[PDB]
Amino acid sequence: PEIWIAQELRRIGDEFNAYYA
Amino acid sequence: SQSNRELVVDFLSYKLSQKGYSWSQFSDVAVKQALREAGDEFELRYRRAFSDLTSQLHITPGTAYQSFEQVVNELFRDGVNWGRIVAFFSFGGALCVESVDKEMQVLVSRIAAWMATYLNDHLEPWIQENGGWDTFVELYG
Repeated sequence: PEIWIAQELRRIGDEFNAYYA
Repeated sequence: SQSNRELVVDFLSYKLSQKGYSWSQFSDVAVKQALREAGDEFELRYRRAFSDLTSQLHITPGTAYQSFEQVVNELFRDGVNWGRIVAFFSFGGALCVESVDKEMQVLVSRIAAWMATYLNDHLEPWIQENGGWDTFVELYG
């Protein structure tokens, strides 16, 4: 599930980033 | 400026305490606050969408390192940004607390070192190019 986990982390990470950009 | 080792220990110590654990049990080892708060917010956003990280992971002592590196490599495959660095800390935190839950406490100090080294070798150049951790503090507040 490593790739699945990383993809979810990345999606929320980018969401987080866009909010505080 | 900021010791990445120090940051990792601070973050992991916090996330372990949220699960009732003391860092000292497993290890003899403004930026910190921003990262702690950002970690909490990240994890709130994550569980609004997906399952808690601690529920998603499949850890064994023999595969923990390989698991850690595969996740982190995919997280940063097509670039770095502050949100992804926060994700990185949150993932390490989840991996530590799950390690303890699953009676593999030996991994806590190892994960902290894997994190520190990945920061120092693979994220630090980007952090420097983006103004350092002070930039993160100013962006997050």
